[PDB]
Amino acid sequence: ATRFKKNRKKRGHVSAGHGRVGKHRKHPGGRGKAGGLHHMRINFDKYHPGYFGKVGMRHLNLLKNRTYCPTINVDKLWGLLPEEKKKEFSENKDIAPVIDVTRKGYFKVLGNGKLKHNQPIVVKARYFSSVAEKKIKAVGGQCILVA
Amino acid sequence: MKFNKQKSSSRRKMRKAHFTAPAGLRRKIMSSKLSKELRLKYKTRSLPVRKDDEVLICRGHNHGREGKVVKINRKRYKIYVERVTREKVNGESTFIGIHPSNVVLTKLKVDKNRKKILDRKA
Amino acid sequence: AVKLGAGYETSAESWGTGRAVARIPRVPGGGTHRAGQGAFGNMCRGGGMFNPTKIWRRWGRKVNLKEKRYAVCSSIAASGVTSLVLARGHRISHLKEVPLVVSNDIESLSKTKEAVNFLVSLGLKDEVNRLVKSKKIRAGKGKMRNRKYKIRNGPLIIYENDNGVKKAFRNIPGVDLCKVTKLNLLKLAPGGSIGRLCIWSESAFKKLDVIYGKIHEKKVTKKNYILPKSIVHNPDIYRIIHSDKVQASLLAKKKPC
RNA sequence: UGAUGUUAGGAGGGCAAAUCCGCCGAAUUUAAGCAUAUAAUUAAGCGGAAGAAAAGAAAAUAACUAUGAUUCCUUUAGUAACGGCGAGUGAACAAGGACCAGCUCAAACGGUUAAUCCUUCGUUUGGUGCAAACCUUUCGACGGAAUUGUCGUUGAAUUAUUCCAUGAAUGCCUUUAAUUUGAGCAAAGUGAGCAGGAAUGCUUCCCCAUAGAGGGUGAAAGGCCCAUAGUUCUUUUUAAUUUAUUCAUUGGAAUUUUUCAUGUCGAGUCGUGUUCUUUGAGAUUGGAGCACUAAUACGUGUGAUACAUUUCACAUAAAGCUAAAUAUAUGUAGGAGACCGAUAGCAAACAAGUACCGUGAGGGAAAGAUGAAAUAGUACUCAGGAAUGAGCAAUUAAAUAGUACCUGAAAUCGUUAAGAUGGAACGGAUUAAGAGAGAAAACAAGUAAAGAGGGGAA
RNA sequence: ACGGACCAAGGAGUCUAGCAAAUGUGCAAGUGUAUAUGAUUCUUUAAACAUUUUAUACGCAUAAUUAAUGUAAUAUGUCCAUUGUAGAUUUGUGGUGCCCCACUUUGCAUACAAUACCGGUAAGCAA
RNA sequence: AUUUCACUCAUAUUAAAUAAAAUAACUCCAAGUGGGCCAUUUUUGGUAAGCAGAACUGGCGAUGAGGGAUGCUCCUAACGC
RNA sequence: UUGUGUUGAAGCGAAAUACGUGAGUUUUCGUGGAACAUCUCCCUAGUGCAGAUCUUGGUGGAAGUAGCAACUAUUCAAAUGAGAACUUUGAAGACUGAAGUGGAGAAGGGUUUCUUGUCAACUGUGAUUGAACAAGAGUUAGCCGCUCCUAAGGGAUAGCU
RNA sequence: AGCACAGUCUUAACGAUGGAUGUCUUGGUUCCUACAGCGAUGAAGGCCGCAGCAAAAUGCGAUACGCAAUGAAAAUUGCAGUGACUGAAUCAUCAGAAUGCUGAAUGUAAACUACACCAAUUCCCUGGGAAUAGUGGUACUCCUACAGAAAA
Ligand SMILES: [Mg+2]
Ligand SMILES: [Mg+2]
Ligand SMILES: [Mg+2]
Ligand SMILES: [Mg+2]
Ligand SMILES: [Mg+2]
Ligand SMILES: [Mg+2]
Ligand SMILES: [Mg+2]
Ligand SMILES: [Mg+2]
Ligand SMILES: [Mg+2]
Ligand SMILES: [Mg+2]
Ligand SMILES: [Mg+2]
Ligand SMILES: [Mg+2]
Ligand SMILES: [Mg+2]
Ligand SMILES: [Mg+2]
Ligand SMILES: [Mg+2]
Ligand SMILES: [Mg+2]
Ligand SMILES: [Mg+2]
Ligand SMILES: [Mg+2]
Ligand SMILES: [Mg+2]
Ligand SMILES: [Mg+2]
Ligand SMILES: [Mg+2]
Ligand SMILES: [Mg+2]
Ligand SMILES: [Mg+2]
Ligand SMILES: [Mg+2]
Ligand SMILES: [Mg+2]
Ligand SMILES: [Mg+2]
Ligand SMILES: [Mg+2]
Ligand SMILES: [Mg+2]
Ligand SMILES: [Mg+2]
Ligand SMILES: [Mg+2]
Ligand SMILES: [Mg+2]
Ligand SMILES: [Mg+2]
Ligand SMILES: [Mg+2]
Ligand SMILES: [Mg+2]
Ligand SMILES: [Mg+2]
Ligand SMILES: [Mg+2]
Ligand SMILES: [Mg+2]
Ligand SMILES: [Mg+2]
Ligand SMILES: [Mg+2]
Ligand SMILES: [Mg+2]
Ligand SMILES: [Mg+2]
Ligand SMILES: [Mg+2]
Ligand SMILES: [Mg+2]
Ligand SMILES: [Mg+2]
Ligand SMILES: [Mg+2]
Ligand SMILES: [Mg+2]
Ligand SMILES: [Mg+2]
Ligand SMILES: [Mg+2]
Ligand SMILES: [Mg+2]
Ligand SMILES: [Mg+2]
Ligand SMILES: [Mg+2]
Ligand SMILES: [Mg+2]
Ligand SMILES: [Mg+2]
Ligand SMILES: [Mg+2]
Ligand SMILES: [Mg+2]
Ligand SMILES: [Mg+2]
Ligand SMILES: [Mg+2]
Ligand SMILES: [Mg+2]
Ligand SMILES: [Mg+2]
Ligand SMILES: [Mg+2]
Ligand SMILES: [Mg+2]
Ligand SMILES: [Mg+2]
Ligand SMILES: [Mg+2]
Repeated sequence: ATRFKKNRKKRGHVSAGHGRVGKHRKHPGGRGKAGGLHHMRINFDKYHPGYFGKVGMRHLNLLKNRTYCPTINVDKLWGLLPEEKKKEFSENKDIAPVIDVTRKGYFKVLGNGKLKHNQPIVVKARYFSSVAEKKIKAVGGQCILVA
Repeated sequence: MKFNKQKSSSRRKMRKAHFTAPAGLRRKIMSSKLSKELRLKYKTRSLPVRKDDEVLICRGHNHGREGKVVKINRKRYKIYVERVTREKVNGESTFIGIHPSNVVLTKLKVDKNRKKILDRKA
Repeated sequence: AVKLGAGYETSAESWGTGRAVARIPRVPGGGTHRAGQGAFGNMCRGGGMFNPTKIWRRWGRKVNLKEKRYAVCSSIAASGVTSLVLARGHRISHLKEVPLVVSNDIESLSKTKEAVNFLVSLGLKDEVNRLVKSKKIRAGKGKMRNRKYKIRNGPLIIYENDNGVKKAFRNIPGVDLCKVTKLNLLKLAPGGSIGRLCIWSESAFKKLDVIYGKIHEKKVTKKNYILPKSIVHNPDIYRIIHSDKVQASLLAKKKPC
């Protein structure tokens, strides 16, 4: 709103806040990203170090649908179940759940966290990591590969 | 209008339409009210004012006087009554313009045209 | 917005220095007293406006759905406190209860005179009087832009189905209508003020528990909507301060300088 | 075969452009200079159409459990890529929606008979018109075009079920619902009192509302006038619902059972080399000029890094037509706004692209308001050659509202009064002498008597 | 040293895109109902209301690192939540006036360090 | 080196004095500025200069009041009525 | 939200035993003749002028000042008229001096021509004058010209680009 | 009957000049919706005319500020005039009739109201009469048909 703008405070003063000696002229240092590498070098170097130069290989027609792959850690693996259904698997020791993470939008199971001791679980997925697969085998479960 | 969006309620438009109305629309705008007695004999409430009618002046400096209509001025939106007059600075006599909505007409002058209208209105 | 080139349709240019005049552009030619005048520049008569207005100024806003629902809910609650309705300017001194529910015969009244009689018998005579006397001709240029009058807001009748209420309660100065399943914050809080006087029909009053999920029903209840909670349990601070437990922990009053 | 023909019948030409289609083609500017780059496949120039135009029924994606003509919206994404790798530039597939539609020629096949087409002159039916005029509808003749190729089929037969078109007379056209045009009707005070030139104001006594939108009327009107809510009739066309009975041919089509035949598929084109442009396109994305110049479906083309020998997938180039979803600084009509209010808003609220300027291409203003009513615009007298002034005289509520007419600021000037005044004037501080104006704190509650009023209780 | 003979009206940090910091509001491992569609929405309303009758449109966030094929956060002895110094709050005794001290108990935020693990690179060994 | 445990080193006058010492420490987002000159004392080039170039403090710039008749920089002294 | 107004709004001129440190707010009298606020809390912007050789419009001192100087030169009497140095008549004194302010044409102008009337502005002093203003008139061809012929040249047709 | 020096500057009151301020608005501006070309059967633009008294703008075309027809329907008015007493005075609609010279402009030309060739042309009555130098046609390119000639 024009009501609360800073310029209304300087309405009686001469220079409108820009100074007697160094005026407000138009483009006194260039246009856009003009002077970098010559006289804007310090700003570029201390705020954006690796800006100049090129590195790596070209990929001419990418098609990102080929490598789409959302992930889930083993932390969040028992939390997908409702609490009441999470509850009965604790008492009963003869039955385990079978979880299909690809029905929830996850593709690769990844292995950060801690599973509950002696509480087996069976997991379906397209990809697994080594640590995740070991941690699932340790509490008495099994990993199944799908497509 | 009130509910139909196809006609206007703009002051500009229908205030321009009042002051440039064609001469065939100017007689419907120039309408007066019927007396109580004429409202039983005829089922209408108001009629456009014609020449040889008789009227009672109900509003203005000449309220209460009666008489006969002697002329209609469609350009100025005014009527003229038979003995309501004025003197100019010369001393010549003229008629005082009366607005038809300031008036109630107490005796009509019927003819072939009027009948086929009052019949429809009743 | 203004016309796109208003002020700049001329082949003017400046005379330069020398000639003992300022350096603005000027109209060329001769034979008319428009020739030789300053043409464009915001300080010149007939010149261009400073920052000509444009149609791509952002006219509207988008508001979070949850906040809109919160505001509507907190606005209905303010309709049930007697002191707030009084402080919005409604003349309800003679009313019995402020939530003010009415039987369902209201929904099928058919004549304006009957509606005025219903309002008068309920005790709202000096509320229908405030509205009639309140019509005035506005001050300012809004008269020349189709804004002739200015009236005050009256009661807001809320119904579930219309069997005459719509036509019956129109034409009364200041009275407005609304249906329970389509409620508008712009009517419930006119100008941003809180405490609108409302009149509920019985079915309108009962639908209000099915809409908000106390009783569930298909295609009527708001899907997965939870009614907001307060960060305070009981806002009566001075009843807490005067409790025996609190008073036993206070410390002797001290002296000023 | 060409010229010729005031032979008979017809077509093109110019204007207008906001949206659309084709060509031609800059520089200003940015890079803090500048030449590649950018500005820009833009401005100016030249051509061609419609209510939309253009595009369009795969020589397309993908690499999956696969999708399926074009267009446009949301996203992919400021991403893959291009770049004195600087400044800067920059698409495609999948996903969610709007809409939804498919077809023709060329090439195969038809020769006990071009089946095809056009001009001119005739005739034969039913409906609609007051009239003008129009619609529908078979059957002839003479002449010409065409085998240097019109028309039919969409490989051709056989077998069963079923569907479609065409001819007659005795009847049958009711009822209802929605879209459209133009008309008719449409409630309730012109009651007291005050003040006013005049109520639409104030006080008070009534009322209408499915109508308290807007305008008009001597001052602010739900009940004074037009209209407004509503409703009746009318024209347009389009959905249901209401009857078809009897008989009589001739030709078509879809699928099914078996029989035999694997035919055709767009060339100085595609492609390659080379030169210039253009693109995000990179040992070259599309286009163009020149030189060379293919194959025959097992062939040809695409699968984003240049080669050789191969596998796999997808498609079927070099001919054509086609609604809808999209756009619209133009023309014409309708509606509206937290927009401007006569130095503002379009240049133009007025005899405005006007008056006027330039040899010409062109340039281009200023300027709204008496009063309710002039159907009240200034009668009469005196002075003066006249303009004009004055009145014992005159319109109006008002003329210091008299047409250069609402209100009527400042700069600048006139008149009267009061002050000051030895080579500037005005100022700050502090008092004094004059002059104008003033009682709300700048004294007096209450008490007694009489006179006029206004209220509250019982 | 430059502008200013006088008076009236006009006359200059704004709008849009994109990013960040600060602050207010809502919900919270989620959050934002896109384009559309629906409705007994239709003077106002171009507003407001709704969401498809163990629930895969898209953006940002929830995971990093490498040119890249790719790989991907203590580890199953215990649902436990790495280690130390200072430190807010709490627990139990005593001192001087609920406060401050001397011990005792617990140990937020954060500062300084240590350790373990993930991606890339060296070194050693390598089917 | 580190980790534990036991013992013990002034403090109420504070391991020397003095202290309108916490008006402290740190993080974030931004403005203006980047032509200076002068005085006492030290000091370079120049015959010198109201000339040119440096050092430590205090000023003028950005600042008025009393005094030096007068004066941007000298002396006293810095500013609500 | 809740208020003022034909028993007089906004605006303007002069003011006040008035309030505030201040920007300002409030009130009296006069003029004026039709609309005007909200400070209860919010929204919004083309929102505050001493200057820019600033834009448009109006107005000063200079100032009754500079100036109204080429072309030899005027006088007496009368008429008209409200009013005659510069309208008309008569008498004088003079100039142009046939290479003429004498006659007739072209380019250019367009009614300035004629008769009558006549003075608001113009005719840089006056003006009864006038090319100014108003009403009405006036241009006659077989023989004067154009129209015809061709010139330096222009535009076209066939063809070509 | 008499008395104030003159000039310059300051204040008040009443005026002159000028057109600010307030109020007003048949105008602008933006958005939304709907429809959409015209021309040899002569367009857009240009010029010349038309009224009782008639300059501009507006409207019309030798029938010329308007004809006929259809819907309303008494006046139009500055004077003079015309009007039922309802095809008539006026308003609206607009389908019939009529529509000057030009202009792509198209017989040849163009600072010309200049000059060709071909058919004489139009009207009234039902074969007769009458009038008028008046009317129509003639660009270029192209397609279908036709006509004969000429070349092979
Ligand atoms: Mg400052
Ligand atoms: Mg400056
Ligand atoms: Mg000068
Ligand atoms: Mg303008
Ligand atoms: Mg105002
Ligand atoms: Mg042509
Ligand atoms: Mg053309
Ligand atoms: Mg440059
Ligand atoms: Mg530059
Ligand atoms: Mg340069
Ligand atoms: Mg162009
Ligand atoms: Mg067209
Ligand atoms: Mg098309
Ligand atoms: Mg096409
Ligand atoms: Mg897209
Ligand atoms: Mg390139
Ligand atoms: Mg580009
Ligand atoms: Mg799609
Ligand atoms: Mg064939
Ligand atoms: Mg009065
Ligand atoms: Mg009045
Ligand atoms: Mg009204
Ligand atoms: Mg009404
Ligand atoms: Mg092919
Ligand atoms: Mg390029
Ligand atoms: Mg691909
Ligand atoms: Mg094709
Ligand atoms: Mg408008
Ligand atoms: Mg203007
Ligand atoms: Mg007035
Ligand atoms: Mg002297
Ligand atoms: Mg200078
Ligand atoms: Mg000067
Ligand atoms: Mg934030
Ligand atoms: Mg992104
Ligand atoms: Mg590993
Ligand atoms: Mg081995
Ligand atoms: Mg500098
Ligand atoms: Mg000092
Ligand atoms: Mg001295
Ligand atoms: Mg005001
Ligand atoms: Mg401004
Ligand atoms: Mg101003
Ligand atoms: Mg000024
Ligand atoms: Mg001057
Ligand atoms: Mg002199
Ligand atoms: Mg003279
Ligand atoms: Mg001589
Ligand atoms: Mg001589
Ligand atoms: Mg001589
Ligand atoms: Mg003459
Ligand atoms: Mg004369
Ligand atoms: Mg003179
Ligand atoms: Mg003349
Ligand atoms: Mg002649
Ligand atoms: Mg001759
Ligand atoms: Mg020649
Ligand atoms: Mg004196
Ligand atoms: Mg008839
Ligand atoms: Mg008629
Ligand atoms: Mg013609
Ligand atoms: Mg010709
Ligand atoms: Mg000639």
